[PDB]
Amino acid sequence: ASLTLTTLIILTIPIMMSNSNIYKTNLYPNYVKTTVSYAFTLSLVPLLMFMHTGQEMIISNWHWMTLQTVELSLSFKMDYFSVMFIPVALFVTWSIMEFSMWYMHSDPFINRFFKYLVLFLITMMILVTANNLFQLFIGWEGVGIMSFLLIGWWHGRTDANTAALQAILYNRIGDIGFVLSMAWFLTHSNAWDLQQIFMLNNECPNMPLIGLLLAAAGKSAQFGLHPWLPSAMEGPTPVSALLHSSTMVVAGVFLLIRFYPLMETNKLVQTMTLCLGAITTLFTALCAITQNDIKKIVAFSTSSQLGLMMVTIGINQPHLAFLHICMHAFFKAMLFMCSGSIIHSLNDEQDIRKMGGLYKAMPFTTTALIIGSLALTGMPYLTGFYSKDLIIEAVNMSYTNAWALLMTLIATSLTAAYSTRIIFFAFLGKPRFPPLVLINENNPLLINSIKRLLIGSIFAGFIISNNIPPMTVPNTTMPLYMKMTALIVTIMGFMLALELNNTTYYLKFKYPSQTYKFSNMLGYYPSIMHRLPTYHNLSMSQKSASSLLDLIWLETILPKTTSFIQMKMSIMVSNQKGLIKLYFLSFLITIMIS
Amino acid sequence: LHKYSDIPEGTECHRKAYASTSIGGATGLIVSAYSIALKPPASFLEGVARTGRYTFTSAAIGAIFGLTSCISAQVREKPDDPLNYFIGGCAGGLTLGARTRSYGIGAAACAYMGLTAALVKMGQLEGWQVF
Amino acid sequence: SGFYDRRFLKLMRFYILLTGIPVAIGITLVNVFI
Amino acid sequence: LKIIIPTTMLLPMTWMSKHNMIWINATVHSLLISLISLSLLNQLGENSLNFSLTFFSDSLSAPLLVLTTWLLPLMLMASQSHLSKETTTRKKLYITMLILLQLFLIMTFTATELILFYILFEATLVPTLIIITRWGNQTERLNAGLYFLFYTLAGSLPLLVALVYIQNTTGSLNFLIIHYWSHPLSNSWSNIFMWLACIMAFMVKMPLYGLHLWLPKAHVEAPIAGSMVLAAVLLKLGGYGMMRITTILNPLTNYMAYPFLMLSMWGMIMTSSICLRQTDLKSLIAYSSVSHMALVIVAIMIQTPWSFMGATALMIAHGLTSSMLFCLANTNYERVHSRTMILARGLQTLLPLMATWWLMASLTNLALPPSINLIGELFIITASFSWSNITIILMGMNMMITALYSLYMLITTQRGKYTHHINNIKASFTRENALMALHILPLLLLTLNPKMILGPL
Amino acid sequence: SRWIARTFYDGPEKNYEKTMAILQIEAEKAELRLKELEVRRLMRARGDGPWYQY
Amino acid sequence: RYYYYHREFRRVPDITECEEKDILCMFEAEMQWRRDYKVDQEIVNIIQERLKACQQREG
Repeated sequence: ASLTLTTLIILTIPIMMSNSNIYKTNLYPNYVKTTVSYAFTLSLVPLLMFMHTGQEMIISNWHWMTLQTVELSLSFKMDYFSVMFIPVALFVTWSIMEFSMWYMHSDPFINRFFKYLVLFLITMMILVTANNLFQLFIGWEGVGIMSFLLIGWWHGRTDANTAALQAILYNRIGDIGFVLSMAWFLTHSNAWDLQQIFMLNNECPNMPLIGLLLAAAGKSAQFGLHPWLPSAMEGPTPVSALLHSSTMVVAGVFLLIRFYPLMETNKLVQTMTLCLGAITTLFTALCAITQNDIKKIVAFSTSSQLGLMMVTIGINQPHLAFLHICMHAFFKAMLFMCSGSIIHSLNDEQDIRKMGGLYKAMPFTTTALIIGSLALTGMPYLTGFYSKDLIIEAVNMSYTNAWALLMTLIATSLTAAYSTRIIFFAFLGKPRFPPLVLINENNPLLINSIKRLLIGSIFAGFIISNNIPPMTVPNTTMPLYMKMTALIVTIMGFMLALELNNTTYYLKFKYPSQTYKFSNMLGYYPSIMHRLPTYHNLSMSQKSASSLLDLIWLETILPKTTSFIQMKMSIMVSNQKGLIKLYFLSFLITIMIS
Repeated sequence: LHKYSDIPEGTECHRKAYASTSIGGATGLIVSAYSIALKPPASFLEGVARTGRYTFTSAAIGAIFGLTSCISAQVREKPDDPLNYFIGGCAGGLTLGARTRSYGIGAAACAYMGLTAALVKMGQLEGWQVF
Repeated sequence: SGFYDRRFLKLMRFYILLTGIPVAIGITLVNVFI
Repeated sequence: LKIIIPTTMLLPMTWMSKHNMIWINATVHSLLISLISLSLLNQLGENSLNFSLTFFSDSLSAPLLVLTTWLLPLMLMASQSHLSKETTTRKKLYITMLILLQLFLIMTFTATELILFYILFEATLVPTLIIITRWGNQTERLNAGLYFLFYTLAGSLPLLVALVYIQNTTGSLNFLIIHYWSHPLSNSWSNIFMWLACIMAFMVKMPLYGLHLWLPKAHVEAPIAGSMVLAAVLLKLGGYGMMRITTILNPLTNYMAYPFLMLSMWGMIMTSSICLRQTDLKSLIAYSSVSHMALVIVAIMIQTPWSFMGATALMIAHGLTSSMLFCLANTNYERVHSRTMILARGLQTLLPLMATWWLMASLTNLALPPSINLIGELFIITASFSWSNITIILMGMNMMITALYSLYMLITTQRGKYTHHINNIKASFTRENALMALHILPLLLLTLNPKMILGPL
Repeated sequence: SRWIARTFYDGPEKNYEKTMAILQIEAEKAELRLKELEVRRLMRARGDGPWYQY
Repeated sequence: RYYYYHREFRRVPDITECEEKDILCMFEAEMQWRRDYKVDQEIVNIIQERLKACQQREG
């Protein structure tokens, strides 16, 4: 009990130290990396007490505001999920610390940058741990705004700002659904607590689950909400590595994971979740096939992974769905950091088409990127396997809609596809980056970082798949091609993508087909869903609302009316003249009437 | 006004409409009277032109108001609620809108004359004392 | 120039803590005893 | 009666103060009297606190009272550099307007007779008029004065006659007994006009979407000390009164709420939308203010206890955050006289700490957890949702746009390139930081202990 | 909390007695006003009373 | 160890029996009813807490 709360609270202290003069020193950040280090060291312990005996805990140390009936209070449930997840975040983020010390080493305000890092992570901890739903909302929204502060880090260029605003916007659109659900549980279940809600809702909830689903779509970048995530790469790399790889965006489905039994109450929820998660895997992966940024490709990848695990929830297997995240973080952090090594090495040139062929120029980064790509690919005993195979297999043997399963298949093909694209252009070719070569892999902390993530990247799949209690109950029978399919689809991926890529190498200019222009225009989706509705609204908010509705009628209807009528009346009564015969005769007739 | 008051309800629309026409004519003669009194027309024929104008206009307004009101009473057969006059109220402005040949003044007259009439009926229903 | 801001923080922190210490310690002494 | 006397007593102190020391006098003692005001907060968990025959202190009033006492020093700190070249007698005349004003507030919150409450409710109108008209900049202020004025009176006057009526149709006009002797009024037609007569003034003073036109045009004009009050308080007091008079009415409210719930539920999204495209900042803030007050007014009309809790919380939170945005904008307006938002440009580059305050202030404008703003808002969405399951689809859009424009005012007047030639800026005074720190700290401490702000229900 | 409850405030009792007396007084005024309106309508209606007679 | 102890309030006759115009009956009985209401809310708070306890306590 004391343990977990300590593995949270100590993280708070450096921010407190932020006003202390040490913050102004160059010396500060290493206290932070060390801080997360101790935090991790401490963080392992609850997991082990969780291991052999398996106990789980909730604490709610202090009620915050006792309403009638409802009395919300902060409450740190520490179940399987919340205990297992913390060491992961501490681990990868610690590696990001060590990375960032080098990636930014030139940069002024770097100390502030780390402050924002810890400030982000702590909110993430607020989200993963919280029992009481409202506390989940503070973790939610706070993570959102940290995303805003970090995306806009290079605040000078406008594009960073638009990206930030874009991200907050789609998150907010999800937040509408989150609030709808959040109200509905209170109106009905009278709760805001997972105990209450799990207890009282044996009955089917026809609607809250869908709005909550929309909220889950928020962070997770489903198909209707994907674009901000690709645009979020515009912030400096260690940031995008930090959370758009893993620590942020996975939380959006993590929410949905937390509420499995209610999902289980419905059929339509598992349904639609699958219905959409599949198609976002596909539609994202297609754009992922054909890009030129390192980071955009890796971004589309991460979202596609998210769609996959989203059907993993929608296939009614939450446990594996959570299992996939814990593997996923290592992979993606690996990719973005090695990519950061490339990019920093070359004076920052994201575009692959003038990215060199540097297989030998940076051999260690090469190794790293290779194990990474193989891990994401889903190689048979490497870490990505223990998720991906179990997943898609379970999807196979499950009763379900099939067309979505098909989509899972094309998607898992395309994984191999773009994953080979980046390898090919990054390394194999005779180099074509502009001459001079400032390249310098060397700087030991970076090395140590990538080392540790490789270590996890290879052992963790086996170790964790072994240690966890068998909540899965395995399906292992008919047929044989069942298990083969995951491999053969990959192999088709490498064969087609690679022979195609080599065919690109044979002169003969061609001009693009329509499919190329489509999938490489990110599905056209941003360029239509952004240049259109925003125009109709910003026009409408002036063509109408700002203007005629409220500056010109709403003022005409009662100030300008009376103000005019008094003009007429006042010039009429006070008619300036004053000839006697006039009004005097008026006295006459007014007497005759009176 | 006591004559006009015994509607009853809205039966025999003509009997009522004649009375409203009478009231409109009366007010028209008064307004014409002060107008002539305070705006010396010059050349008396123009003065009777003026009074013919106002008298006919107000008489028209009263007529159309009365009969649309009673017809609405004899058609909707609600027939007692205030809205029953309001159409006529709204109608009345349009009459006024026609003689002035202006959409604006006709439009405003529709709304305010309507609300005034509605308040009148509401008042008959509630015994509001005014004086 | 970053002088004016840091000065502001020096002041503000100095007062909030100036009164801050006696209060916190008073609360602690009240906790341990009475 | 103890807090109220010294508030009167500063006036002699102001007039007799040495000519160049007055700001210190008024500041220090206003702070002290704030602390004395704070002891009132205790209230009781059951019975409304009582005092003299002529005052009482419901939990609904106390946080407001504390706030109102709290604002005076702030307005002083803002004002005392805005004006300097003014003659001593005139300045000394000037703070009297402010303090006289809050005196009317401390009186009009504790009420108790609704006729006393009214006459003070309308008495507030004078000093704020004088301030808007004599010390506002640019020409339009003259015209603005009128809009600020008649819209109050045209609302207030019928309310007045209505009040007199009731104390004739029943016994006393006093609030406690009328809370107890309350009996339903119902349909007919006379009773409906009674309803509007007892609502329209309160629904004018906190702007309603169909009637809010004066409010932006007040804020465009008023010198900042007028702005802080006109925004942070008077709206909120109109809300306080409307929460008061709802002790009567019922069941009729069930039948008459609808039109105003339409003007409000639609006007919120609408005004927020207009808010998304202003030319100049000082107005942008004002429309944000209306866009939040609509939430209060539906929160009052659905009359569910959650809705009044949320009503109270949101009233106070919006008070502080709005005043904060105003002073925080006036600073720019003084540094560059631009007013138009486009000229400020890369203000963050040239100075940092103000950017931090922009961040905190806007950040709580959008309302994110666990700001009392947010928690104030979420309740009324809850009760609204109970009242109609559809209603959420409207509330959600609000929570969209209030994000956007809020962040917008941040990213447009800050992040980005400095304008080149604007050499005028001069590196942030201590009083500036002091001032806005004074807005924002209470606002954040206050989240720790909501239970003292949620009010009577 | 105890010390504050001593030095500054008080038990509810004073609040409660005060509220009692208040409600009594204001109630009495209320009923008197209504009765006064009765007396006045009658007295003007009849002239029988001392203080409306012309 | 100077120390506090619990306060309690005596019963009073309810509104139902005080007449249509006494304010003091309505008032005493009002405060009683109000106390009773707040109390009842607290009891529902307790039963919900025991509900949460049972929920988490199950494996």
